[PDB]
Amino acid sequence: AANRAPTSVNAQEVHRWLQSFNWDFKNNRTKYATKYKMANETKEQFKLIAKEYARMEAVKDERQFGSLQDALTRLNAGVRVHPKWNETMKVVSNFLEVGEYNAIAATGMLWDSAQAAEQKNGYLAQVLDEIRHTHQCAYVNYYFAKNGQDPAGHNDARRTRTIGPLWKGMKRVFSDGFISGDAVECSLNLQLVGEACFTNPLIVAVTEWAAANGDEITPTVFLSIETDELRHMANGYQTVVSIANDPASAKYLNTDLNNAFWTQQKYFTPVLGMLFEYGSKFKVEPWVKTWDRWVYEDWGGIWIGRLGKYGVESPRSLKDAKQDAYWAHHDLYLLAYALWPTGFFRLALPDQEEMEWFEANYPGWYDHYGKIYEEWRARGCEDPSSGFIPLMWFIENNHPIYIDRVSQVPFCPSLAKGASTLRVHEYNGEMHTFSDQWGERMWLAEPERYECQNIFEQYEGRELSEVIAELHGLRSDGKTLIAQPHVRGDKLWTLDDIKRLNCVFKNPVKAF
Amino acid sequence: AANRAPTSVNAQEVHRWLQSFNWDFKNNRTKYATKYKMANETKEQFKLIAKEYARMEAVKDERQFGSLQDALTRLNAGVRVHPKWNETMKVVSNFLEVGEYNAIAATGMLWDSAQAAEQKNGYLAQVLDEIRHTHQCAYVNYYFAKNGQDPAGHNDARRTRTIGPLWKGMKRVFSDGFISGDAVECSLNLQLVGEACFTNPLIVAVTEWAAANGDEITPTVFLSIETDELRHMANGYQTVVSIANDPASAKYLNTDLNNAFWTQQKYFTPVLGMLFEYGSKFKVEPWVKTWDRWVYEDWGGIWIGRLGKYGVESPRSLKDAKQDAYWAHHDLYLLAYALWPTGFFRLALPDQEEMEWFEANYPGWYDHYGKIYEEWRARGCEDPSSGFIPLMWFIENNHPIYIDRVSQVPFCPSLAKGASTLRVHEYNGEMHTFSDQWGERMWLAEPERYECQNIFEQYEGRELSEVIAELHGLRSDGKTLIAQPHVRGDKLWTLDDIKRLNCVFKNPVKAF
Amino acid sequence: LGIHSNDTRDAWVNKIAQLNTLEKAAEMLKQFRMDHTTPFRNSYELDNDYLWIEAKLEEKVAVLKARAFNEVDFRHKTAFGEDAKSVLDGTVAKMNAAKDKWEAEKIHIGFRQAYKPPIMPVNYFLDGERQLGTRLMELRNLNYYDTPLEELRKQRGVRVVH
Amino acid sequence: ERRRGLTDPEMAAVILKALPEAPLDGNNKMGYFVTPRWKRLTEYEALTVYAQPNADWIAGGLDWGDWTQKFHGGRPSWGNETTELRTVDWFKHRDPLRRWHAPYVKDKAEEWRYTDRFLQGYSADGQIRAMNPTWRDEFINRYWGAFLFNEYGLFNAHSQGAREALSDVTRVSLAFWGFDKIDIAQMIQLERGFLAKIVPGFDESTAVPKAEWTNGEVYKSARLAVEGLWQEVFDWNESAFSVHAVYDALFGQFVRREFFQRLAPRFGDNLTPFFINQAQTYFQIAKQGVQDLYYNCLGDDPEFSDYNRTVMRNWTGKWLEPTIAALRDFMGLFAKLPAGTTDKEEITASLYRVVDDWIEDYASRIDFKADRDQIVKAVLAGLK
Amino acid sequence: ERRRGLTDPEMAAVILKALPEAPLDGNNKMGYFVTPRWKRLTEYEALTVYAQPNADWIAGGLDWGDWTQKFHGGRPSWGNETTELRTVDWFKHRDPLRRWHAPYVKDKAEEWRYTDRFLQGYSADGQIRAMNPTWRDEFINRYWGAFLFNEYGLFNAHSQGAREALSDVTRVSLAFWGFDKIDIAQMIQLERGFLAKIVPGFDESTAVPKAEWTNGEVYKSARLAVEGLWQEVFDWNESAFSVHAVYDALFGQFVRREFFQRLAPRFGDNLTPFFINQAQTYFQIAKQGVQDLYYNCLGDDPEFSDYNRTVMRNWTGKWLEPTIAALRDFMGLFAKLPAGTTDKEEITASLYRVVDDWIEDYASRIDFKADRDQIVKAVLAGLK
Ligand SMILES: [Fe+3]
Ligand SMILES: [Fe+3]
Ligand SMILES: [Fe+3]
Ligand SMILES: [Fe+3]
Ligand SMILES: [Xe]
Ligand SMILES: [Xe]
Ligand SMILES: [Xe]
Ligand SMILES: [Xe]
Ligand SMILES: [Xe]
Ligand SMILES: [Xe]
Repeated sequence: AANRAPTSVNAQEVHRWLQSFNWDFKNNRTKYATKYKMANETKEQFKLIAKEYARMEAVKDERQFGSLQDALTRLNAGVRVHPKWNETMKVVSNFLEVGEYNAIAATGMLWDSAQAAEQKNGYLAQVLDEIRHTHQCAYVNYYFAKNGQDPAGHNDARRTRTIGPLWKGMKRVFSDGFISGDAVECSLNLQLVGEACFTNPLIVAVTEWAAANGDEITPTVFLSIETDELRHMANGYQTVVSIANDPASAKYLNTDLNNAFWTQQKYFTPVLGMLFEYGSKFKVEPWVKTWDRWVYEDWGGIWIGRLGKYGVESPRSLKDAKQDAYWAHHDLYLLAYALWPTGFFRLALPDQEEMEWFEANYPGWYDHYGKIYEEWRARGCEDPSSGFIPLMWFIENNHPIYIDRVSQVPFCPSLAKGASTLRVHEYNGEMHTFSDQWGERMWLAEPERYECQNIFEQYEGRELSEVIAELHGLRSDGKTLIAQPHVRGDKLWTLDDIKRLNCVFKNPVKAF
Repeated sequence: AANRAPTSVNAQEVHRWLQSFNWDFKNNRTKYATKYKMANETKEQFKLIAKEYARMEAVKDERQFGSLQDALTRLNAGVRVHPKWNETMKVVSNFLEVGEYNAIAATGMLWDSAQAAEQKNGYLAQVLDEIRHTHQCAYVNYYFAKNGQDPAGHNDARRTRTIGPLWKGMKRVFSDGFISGDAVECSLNLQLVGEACFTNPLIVAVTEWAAANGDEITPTVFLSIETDELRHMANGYQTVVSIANDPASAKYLNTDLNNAFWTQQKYFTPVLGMLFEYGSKFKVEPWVKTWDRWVYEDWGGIWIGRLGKYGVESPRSLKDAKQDAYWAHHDLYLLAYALWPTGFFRLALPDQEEMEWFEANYPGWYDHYGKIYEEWRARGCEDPSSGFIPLMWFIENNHPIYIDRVSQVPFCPSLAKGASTLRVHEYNGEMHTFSDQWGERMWLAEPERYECQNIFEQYEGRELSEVIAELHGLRSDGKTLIAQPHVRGDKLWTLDDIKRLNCVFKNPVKAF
Repeated sequence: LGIHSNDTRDAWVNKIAQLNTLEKAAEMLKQFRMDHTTPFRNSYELDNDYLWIEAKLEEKVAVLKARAFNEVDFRHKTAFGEDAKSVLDGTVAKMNAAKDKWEAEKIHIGFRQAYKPPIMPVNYFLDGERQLGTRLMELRNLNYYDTPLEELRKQRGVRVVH
Repeated sequence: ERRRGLTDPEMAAVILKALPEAPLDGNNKMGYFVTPRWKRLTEYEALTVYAQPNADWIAGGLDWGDWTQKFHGGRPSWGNETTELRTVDWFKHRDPLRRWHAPYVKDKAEEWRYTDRFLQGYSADGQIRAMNPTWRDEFINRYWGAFLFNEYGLFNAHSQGAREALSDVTRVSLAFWGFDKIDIAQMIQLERGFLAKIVPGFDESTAVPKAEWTNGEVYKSARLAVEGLWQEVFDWNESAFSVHAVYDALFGQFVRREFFQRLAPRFGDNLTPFFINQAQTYFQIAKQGVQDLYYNCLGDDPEFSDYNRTVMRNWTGKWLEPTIAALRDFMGLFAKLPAGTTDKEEITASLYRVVDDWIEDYASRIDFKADRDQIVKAVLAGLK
Repeated sequence: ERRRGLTDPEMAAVILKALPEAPLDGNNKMGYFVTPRWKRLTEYEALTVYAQPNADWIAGGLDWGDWTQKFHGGRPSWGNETTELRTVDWFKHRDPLRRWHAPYVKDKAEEWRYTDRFLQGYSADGQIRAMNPTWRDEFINRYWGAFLFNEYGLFNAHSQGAREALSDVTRVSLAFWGFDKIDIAQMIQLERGFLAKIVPGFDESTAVPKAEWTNGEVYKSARLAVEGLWQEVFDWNESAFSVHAVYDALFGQFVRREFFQRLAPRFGDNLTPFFINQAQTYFQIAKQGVQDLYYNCLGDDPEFSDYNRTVMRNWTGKWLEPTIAALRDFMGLFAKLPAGTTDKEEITASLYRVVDDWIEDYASRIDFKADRDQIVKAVLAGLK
């Protein structure tokens, strides 16, 4: 029996008093350098408490792991995916994994920066979400390694990623850019630009291409990840709202935003276009179309437009970004393929249908890239017995490949249908190579922030097979390379095939 | 902080003392009539407590519901199934549902019978498991109704099943056979025979046929149900062990076992093979082989053999069951199809490939059933404007269809390739029709246990469409019948189409 | 030789193994930082190995410092015996007196080369990062794009090779 | 190997080709014909209502005809003859908490796993240290331990109802009411098992508490009432009603809430309350279903309200006497407590809480005239 | 409509045709190169170890080279310079409970839903009726409520650590240690919000307990210690070690276990202990991880054991004084209790339990010579 209606208390009823949890003391201030003042009293959109946060995420996990462990496994979904996509997912899942990971630290920094309890609380949920995302991306690679057609790379990307050049650029946008700098600049890189402009649309697009390529594992996980992203957008919006009524905002916000925007697009523009168009059999949409909608229209227009009332304006480098875009991903794949022995994934030359698709969507593609790929195939780039690596063609044709000192994006000025700009400076006994006016200014103004050693500096004078060997770029048989210049089941290249080529790295800037 | 290692207590540590929970008092005895005595020191195989039981099943549920709600729905798995199989599952899931349901009450009766706390506990786990299974079978119909190609029937089988004759037999083996009689006879019908001989192997077989026919929903659910079955077979085995050391066992056990075996096989032998072979497009295995392996080998041989030490012998009616088995399913489908307007599902005539498959696996199939199906098709049985229902062919060719008073299984002795037995008796003003020697003895010895009114008795003098209308056998438009003689999406039969035929039921026994 | 193990790294752990006093270890670490770290380093000869070598030198200084200093000094004195709080405050004061971004970067960068843990206690050092970085950025980020690149190249002092 | 129709190109092509243009019926709602209790049909209702194959001759059944096989003698599989209560429709009941199997086991599993963590934390935290040894060794071990038999008996009282329930909705509630009872009995043993692990010399054997239940004075009338409710009642409704709306509502609530939950804290015992919290949560969950079935559906039946109330009042009187005797004997436990533990004023107040709660939640719903003072005085006669 | 490659006959056939005959590598175990802590690699480890992209120059890192973008001034994204502690490998740590995101939110969610059912049960059961009003109104509302700010401060102390942790395993453990603290602060408010619902006139506003925390005497040194640990410490390890292995292990444990958990029961309060059960469960869970990181990995490091123990003993001494000061001011609360609630003998034994537990679990692990009597006597000095 008894008397009194069953009653309880929910998240909102507790959250109502959360702003009051913080109290005043002289040293109650952020531990991180910043030009800005995050207003105390700043509120958050989602009225969450730790327990309700856990419950909402647990239900999602239930669904996700249920699908993965039961039906998808029974359907052998880890196997029935196009070979090319199995390879792309090694990079997509592990590279995204590092962004999820660094985003945990970034939001810890933002939690520290915020003075209002609600704002700290908003960043806190994202701290927990990014841990969730780290483990989810890790799980995608775990699953493909456990149940797929080629586990190598999926099973050790955390260490095999270190052999190649594309990884350095990923660390710039999704690791260091997220945590090294004024907390606000990091927030712009992470939330306002990174998540709002690239990650949010990318995650869903990835599920589209995955599905097209027979992969139902990625949609299961990535669609679950995307359900948390709304709260992260709010955190980014709140960052701007929190600092907008301070004099520093008028002086600094737009340049931090412009620098963050350039930073993010510099890598994603060529890389994501490359992963989509060249890492798939079935295509969903040409990247030129996608990029314009995502960056120029959706983000550059609408999203940013909602921040105009806080003094935010369109990045001054947006025009430059659009101009450099068109051929960016095509230019990059040439280098990624030429440097295939340095990866932790297998790559393929575009087949006849793809070349036709490329030309139809990018007039002039065949005359430049198409002919080159055909020449490389004739030289025997797919065959272990050829003794040919495309990098050899770059040397024979006087086409040096440089690494941008700031973004880490590889570029070949003399070949590129895109940018073709190159700036080389010598300073205090060291030379630096830049690919654009924005990154050049970043280094000139902040040289001590950009001292990253490039692949050619570290591997200088080293023979390729010894680098691959020391960095564990081999499959379990201890001889066959993880990376390959084709996605077929045989004629796989071995360490000895690489050793016989006797490719010894040289630092290209030494030509100057 | 601490002082002492973290400690807890598990199910088994609590279970160690469960047998002692029951205590002695004069009226501590079963409330149900029984010839047997379940030993009060009987132990159970699974050392479970309520909490651990719940956790075990909760883990299974999250996996299952995760698959259904996430991946399978994203895959449109509710739709991409062969039309014939969509229909078969209306029957398979709802009919099995009543079995799970009555099994709850059966195990309640058994829990009341058991005097040992442990034995009661085992039966109790099953009570809860069968509740789980009821909601699971219900969910399969619910899922196909919500997301499938034809919701009618899946959406209301609990009331539309009452229109047809196949449902009557289902209630005998899986409803009344489980709960009406000596608790031990009920246990033999449920556990020793029903689950051990039919359900356990059937559930798995269903997932294979479902998978072949594009159905991934049923495997996800039925594979989950299967994980609980071993506990139930342990219950059946324990029932025998608990009563074996008492004088009553030698006098009565093999008789109750024989009666239970015949009861279950009488319905399942023709029905299962019919649902599999005629309810599918793609075939997994011919029923003749399956039946022989399940019933003769696995069960009658191995499974039963394990109970020999308790005085259990292979049922005396086994050879008779094998004799009548061969053509049983084929003979019955003719009847189910002839009476198609009384169902809650759509039936199809075998296509040309199936006809070849049937003749290949059942020589003589074509000149008997093949000819009949071809004649029916020629008469326009699939066409609503034909004015023909196969029931009419039976009437024209003098082949009365009877309903066994005991098993409720419909039989046509004059046309059957299998058994032709027909025994008709008049007793105290009423006639009774039997199809076999075993059921005849059951009625003669226990007439008051078998008074079930048959469809011809209930529907006597009624025009077909009036029966279908009253019992809600229509689709949502209130015109089209749920049941159909074809599985195509066009030219569906209407209530008026049936009314125009002016088919009025006659009690076949009035001809004597 | 390799990326993670090579002759130069080997040569350095041998030299580090010979340090036997906090003062010589701290001096070698400080000299190492002036010689091999930041864009202002005296030489780029150790570009591929200095980061790791520095860490090994830091370990030696740390271990010797914990043995040498009493508890209060371990918390409040630099490896060279200076009062950390006094150095922190004076350095921040110089930074706040900086008249432009050029003077400012020299103060911050130099502070790092000289006091990075285990020289100055971490609590004081990161409090310095908090204060110094703020002023450096306020100065650098003001009118960030006003100076044309041709002039910014000259301000920085690069030799344009192009 | 195994080719699946959903993924196999050739097989899927065949399936896809046979598929209709759109679904053959737009009514994609399973259970659409069930009358919703609430605004819209719930999953609980859809998956449960009409699963029981009753014919129209058992109030509310949708089927027709006799059962196919009955008991020797002719007793029906299910029938009106198994209970005195009558109704317009046995399918009206709805568990207000809407629990079908999935949510029921989900919640219990959470409780099991959190219980495990709590115990790991309690043992690691050394919380037993401040627990009074006498309360621990005498009261928890023997007296609370003995109560496990009461809950076990109550669980067993449900066996016949699991077999005789006349609808799916009542059967599911009934099973869950019984399953919670056995869970509580096991939680009492679990505590004794935990104590045996963290307290040197503590014996988890049930011999002591069992002897207290089967031979002691304190629980004599309790055991007698339990034995009767379980084995002397053959009416499934009399059993569920008298167990939940009379005996356990008065005696059980007194022992769990007014004795142990109220007093254990005074002896530095937060361990027993951790489990009693589960018992009280379970009791309150069951109450809502018991109230819906016996009052909303049966006692307020548009045709049989007056009849059903007459029968339920008859059962209340029938079982109130042995329940009062149970409470009366239990009063003897107060004299065994250390001096100064509680007093007559607190005891009287606690009795009135139980009685008033019972009158409000159960007795008044059927117009049963309970005299709160008469009942409390009758119970207090076993105190002094 | 979209065509999926796994089910579309055309696309699947193209996919199937491209597949190799068997997997291109038999090693199907993701982090196979990770040194397992236990017999076989666990999921927790595979999904966590090496997620952090550290280069070899941060002990245990597998990458090479500098970070790509550093702070203005040159500070590294992560660097050895952020903590005094040194080690042969930052990836050595393992949470003994193996908590990655999934099991962590799973358990917390179970606790949340059970909390909801418990409150629904407690209110329906009328258990508030026998709770002492003075305890509820003064002690739970003001003093227990004030403690929310202590836990909140301890939560906030973790912010810098979330940013600076030098490995994935340490970052994950650290984040969970901090998230459990904010949860506890929120559970203290949740209880107050619950009382406001079931007790007329009870005000859930944090105004009163906040004023007690910011301006009262009992929590004066507590607040001073918290403000210090949070905002005056810039070393992520000093923060984590000092909070969990000094301050919270002594002050927090005393307040939660020896004051509120021990005394609330004497006032008919099983409500507060329900939430403290969670707090203590969380304390004991974090302890395992704190000990693994600071003792098993750092304090017992094969090359830096001596060094690390010197630093940790240093921090222990540094924070032991303000911790004692915190306990000392807290002794003032006993004088406010109703006469007869406790005595000096029980307070003294409770103090020894906390000190003795702290010495065995923490102090002794790094050879810190704590004098139990000396510590207890210093605290007792504040009784009134
Ligand atoms: Fe994320
Ligand atoms: Fe995010
Ligand atoms: Fe079952
Ligand atoms: Fe079963
Ligand atoms: Xe990516
Ligand atoms: Xe790619
Ligand atoms: Xe290369
Ligand atoms: Xe069936
Ligand atoms: Xe079947
Ligand atoms: Xe069928």
